[PDB]
Amino acid sequence: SKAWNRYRLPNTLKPDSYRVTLRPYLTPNDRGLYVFKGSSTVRFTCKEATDVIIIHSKKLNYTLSQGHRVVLRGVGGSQPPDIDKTELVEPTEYLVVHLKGSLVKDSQYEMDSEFEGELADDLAGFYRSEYMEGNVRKVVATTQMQAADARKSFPCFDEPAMKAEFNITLIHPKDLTALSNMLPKGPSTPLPEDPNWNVTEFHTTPKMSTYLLAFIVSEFDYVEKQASNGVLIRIWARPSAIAAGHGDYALNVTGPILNFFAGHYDTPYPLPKSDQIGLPDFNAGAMENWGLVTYRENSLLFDPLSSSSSNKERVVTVIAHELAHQWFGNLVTIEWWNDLWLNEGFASYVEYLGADYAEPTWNLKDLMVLNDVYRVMAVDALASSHPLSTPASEINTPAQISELFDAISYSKGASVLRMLSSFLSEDVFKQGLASYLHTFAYQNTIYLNLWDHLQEAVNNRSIQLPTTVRDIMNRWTLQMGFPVITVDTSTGTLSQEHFLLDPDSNVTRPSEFNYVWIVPITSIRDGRQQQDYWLIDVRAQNDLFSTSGNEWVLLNLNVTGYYRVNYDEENWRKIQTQLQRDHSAIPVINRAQIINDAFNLASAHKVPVTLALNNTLFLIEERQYMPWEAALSSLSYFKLMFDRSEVYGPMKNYLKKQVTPLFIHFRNNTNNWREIPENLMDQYSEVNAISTACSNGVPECEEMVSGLFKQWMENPNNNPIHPNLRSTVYCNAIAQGGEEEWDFAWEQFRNATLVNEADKLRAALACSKELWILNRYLSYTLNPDLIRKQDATSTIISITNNVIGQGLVWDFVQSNWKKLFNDYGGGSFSFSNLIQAVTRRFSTEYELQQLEQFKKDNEETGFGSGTRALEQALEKTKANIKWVKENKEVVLQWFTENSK
Amino acid sequence: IVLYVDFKLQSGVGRCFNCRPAVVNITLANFNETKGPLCVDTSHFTTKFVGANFGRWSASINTGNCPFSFGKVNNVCFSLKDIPGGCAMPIVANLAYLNSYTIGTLYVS
Ligand SMILES: *[C@@H]1O[C@H](CO)[C@@H](O[C@@H]2O[C@H](CO)[C@@H](O[C@@H]3O[C@H](CO)[C@@H](O)[C@H](O)[C@@H]3O)[C@H](O)[C@H]2NC(C)=O)[C@H](O)[C@H]1NC(C)=O
Ligand SMILES: *[C@@H]1O[C@H](CO)[C@@H](O[C@@H]2O[C@H](CO)[C@@H](O)[C@H](O)[C@H]2NC(C)=O)[C@H](O)[C@H]1NC(C)=O
Ligand SMILES: *[C@@H]1O[C@H](CO)[C@@H](O)[C@H](O)[C@H]1NC(C)=O
Ligand SMILES: *[C@@H]1O[C@H](CO)[C@@H](O)[C@H](O)[C@H]1NC(C)=O
Ligand SMILES: *[C@@H]1O[C@H](CO)[C@@H](O)[C@H](O)[C@H]1NC(C)=O
Ligand SMILES: *[C@@H]1O[C@H](CO)[C@@H](O)[C@H](O)[C@H]1NC(C)=O
Ligand SMILES: *[C@@H]1O[C@H](CO)[C@@H](O)[C@H](O)[C@H]1NC(C)=O
Ligand SMILES: *[C@@H]1O[C@H](CO)[C@@H](O)[C@H](O)[C@H]1NC(C)=O
Ligand SMILES: [Zn+2]
Repeated sequence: SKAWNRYRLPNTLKPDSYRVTLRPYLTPNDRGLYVFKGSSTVRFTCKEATDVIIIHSKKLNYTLSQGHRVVLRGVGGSQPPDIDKTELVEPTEYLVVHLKGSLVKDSQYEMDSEFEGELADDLAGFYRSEYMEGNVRKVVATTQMQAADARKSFPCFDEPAMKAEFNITLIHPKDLTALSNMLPKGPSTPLPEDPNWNVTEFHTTPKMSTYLLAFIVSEFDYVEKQASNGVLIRIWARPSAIAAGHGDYALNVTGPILNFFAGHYDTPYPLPKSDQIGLPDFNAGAMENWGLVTYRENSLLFDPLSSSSSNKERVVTVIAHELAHQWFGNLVTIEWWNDLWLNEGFASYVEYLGADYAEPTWNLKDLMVLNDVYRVMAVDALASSHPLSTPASEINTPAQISELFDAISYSKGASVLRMLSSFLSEDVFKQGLASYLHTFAYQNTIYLNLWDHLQEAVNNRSIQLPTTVRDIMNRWTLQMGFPVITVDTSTGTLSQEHFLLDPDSNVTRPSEFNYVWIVPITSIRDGRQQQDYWLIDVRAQNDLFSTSGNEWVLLNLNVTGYYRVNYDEENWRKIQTQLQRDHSAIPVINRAQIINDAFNLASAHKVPVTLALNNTLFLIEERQYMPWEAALSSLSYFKLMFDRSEVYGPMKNYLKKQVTPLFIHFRNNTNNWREIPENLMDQYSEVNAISTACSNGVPECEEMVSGLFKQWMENPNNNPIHPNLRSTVYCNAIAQGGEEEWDFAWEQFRNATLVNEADKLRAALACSKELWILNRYLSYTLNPDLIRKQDATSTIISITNNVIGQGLVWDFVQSNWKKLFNDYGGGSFSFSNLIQAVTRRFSTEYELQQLEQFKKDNEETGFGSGTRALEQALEKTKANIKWVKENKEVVLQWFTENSK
Repeated sequence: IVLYVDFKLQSGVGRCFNCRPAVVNITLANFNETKGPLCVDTSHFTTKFVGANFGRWSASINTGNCPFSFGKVNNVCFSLKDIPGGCAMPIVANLAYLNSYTIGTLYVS
């Protein structure tokens, strides 16, 4: 009822500019706490009279001056009423200043505040990061303000629409550097009170959102290179890392990608610099802070001699994603978090446009089908998903906000962006985005504003679409899910319906469009592209989809559109024979579509499961990477359902037969594993062949990965395992080995100097088959001295991936959830990801009981960021019980027969 | 002849590791800028080179505009100042697989 009890801010006060001064103490005080002292002065205009000031604040202690937590002053002759009392409302994280009188409309006011906070290792707000230089424990003060943690460093109106200018100041030790969004406004002047401390004031920022602020204080070095658009680029990181040259690669691509995005979207980069800094302790992968982008070390650094090609891809993709945010999210922000897909959906699509420019020989845009489209289809098929644009009233609390940073906003947004640019064409799509950026620069927008400017581009270019741009995209944005296109090639009929993994699931969400989509269908006939078609009705008919004799069709060419396709039994048979005759006749991207769609269709009871498994028969003579991966991905679901049952044995034998020819081929192609493929895709094919070969019991692989690891143990300094193979060779060699191999890989993980190497070691240690080792290793994941809090959740997710640890982690989660939730509430621990991963195997009514009881027990404690993930687990589990009962026998039959 | 080349990186914290060195100390043995370019008295003479080699940063003398290599006793006057009618073969400070900087020139004619 009260204003300060609601989670949304009042429109009465709107900020204009901020003055902030922070001072981190990188040493523990006598209480043992790393603290930071700060002072802030915010100038705001009163748009509506009110007798109370509501401003965000979180975990902040205020110095009392003039008997109150803040001091209110006037601007331009305005009379600030006396403050009656100030209070802190913890639930909604507010700082309520009750006044004796009301404020004048159209009058500016300034509010002073002196406060203190903790420089915790919770990777949120103004937090600390630590590393080791020689034998010294270096400490760093970094920042993570997304989504609503800027209130954790200084009081402000922490909302994306409350844009303003920030006059940042950083009081740090003399022997340390201070960085921020802008460049220093003159050199650092030693603080007069104490010459052991310097002061660095930074230039005023442009109109930006609070969640984009960043204040870093480190002793890092850097490497720089003036970009092609005059922007200064700097790659900050630990001294030893910079010296060894791990930042050189990011320096090579950052500049060019930045300038590429500038030209592609006809919009310059406003700021004079863009710093890329790599923290040792970061929660997410990276943050798009305007001017000072922050990265995980594994997302920015790269060692040409010990990093893998997939690590190099990670870096460029992450950099591109972050640099794209400079335009979509920073220059043009969202009105409210409910439209998060406008920032992360654009970046997740544009990340490929930039990466393809940096490394064009990689053809990375093709991987978007597997890494994005099908990554989100698995969750968007559930009735517990959410639309791309949830209503603003449905998102209010911080938990509900952090929850939206999921595959839907990232991947489905990217998939919708893919489908949009394919039927609009890139050159046209680029146009509308340029007008959309220029208009709403330094402002905030909603999904509607985008339709307006995209519709204009259709008018200038005279593009013909079945209807307005607003009405075609509203079908994919306002309502969740996606359709399944059922084709009757005998009669050329076309049908569509809401695809659900569990046909019995109860769709609760209402849709103004009643779950009917307007999909652009692209098809091919015997390997020849047909005329594009638009489906505006629930059921249609067209000659484009009719066949006769040997003629066969395939809809959704290169999977540009975000929808699954299913054909009649006859057409499937013609496709299967075509794959056995000459699979090269099918687009490599669509070969993956055939496998992925069929498997997900079987799960939906739309086609027999025996069909999907038949589509994986041609893989025995398949050399590409993408089709094999699509199968291994869909088959991972079979591993989850059957790796604790009689069905696994036969499954391993069938895979062991399908992959062995490829493994032998790469042994001859790689000169006995001495070299790697030149093409990046083939490099990944080699790895997927080695991992699948060893996981399924090919003894030649098992004898090789063990012999390599043993050679390494003999000469630890000289690692003979090529980076691309280290990931897979490590996991298998530790599972086959014993404690002597586990301790050696543990010794390596502690003494490691490269995070890419440590990450491979950390995961591989979770492959031990000994139950006592996994139990010991689990207790390590909660010791910040042994495993970084930023890697805790990940390491636990790796142990549960082990069939011997599946029950150990589930028991661990059930027993100490509250303790695990209270301690890591809103910190370095992601609860959604862990829930999603621990429940993946549930397939029995007993497990469903355990999960439903887990929900009932901890309903008082809550789940926050994992609420939706819990419901999705409950639905996916109920579906798994039916699926296994229905297919346990038929599947076992198919694996045993085709394994011979 | 015994050319000593050396250089130091931007000191302090927050240093730019690949920027142009902050200090340069190119010193030709038994050479006086004021007396003038010292010439090789005899074809029998030993020429050594002592460039800085720390980590990935190294200093070397690559002969560019002059068709003779420093270090070969076989087959002219050498100076650190511009001598007329002569070629300018520069002295560089290299960063492995990254940018490099010309810190000084060893002239010859
Ligand atoms: C913290 O502030 C102190 C004092 O401002 C900085 O120390 C001084 O930094 C300046 C700028 O780099 C240097 O000034 C020097 O002046 C001499 C003339 O005496 C001039 O020849 C140099 O070219 C240079 O401009 C000076 O080296 C340095 N003084 C010392 C020895 O401390 C300090 O750099 C600041 N620290 C940080 C991390 O900002
Ligand atoms: C579908 O995707 C395939 C693979 O990405 C595309 O095939 C490539 O086409 C380009 C020309 O655009 C050629 O230069 C490449 O050599 C092809 N790669 C192959 C076949 O290995 C194909 O163009 C895409 N088709 C459409 C129209 O989307
Ligand atoms: C911030 O600095 C700008 C430019 O110097 C100034 O106009 C503005 O009033 C300052 N704001 C505050 C709150 O100090
Ligand atoms: C702020 O005050 C609370 C007690 O009200 C205390 O527990 C907390 O440690 C204080 N913050 C800091 C940084 O000391
Ligand atoms: C799978 O193929 C086998 C023969 O290769 C056949 O016996 C079986 O009926 C097929 N299943 C379907 C439904 O395609
Ligand atoms: C320059 O190098 C020579 C090499 O011996 C050394 O003797 C001299 O002291 C150096 N001068 C500087 C700048 O220290
Ligand atoms: C170099 O030549 C000048 C000019 O005669 C004179 O200072 C002296 O001869 C030489 N100086 C040194 C340092 O030997
Ligand atoms: C960056 O580019 C430079 C020059 O093109 C190249 O020498 C260097 O190897 C590249 N850095 C890396 C490690 O990719
Ligand atoms: Zn992002």
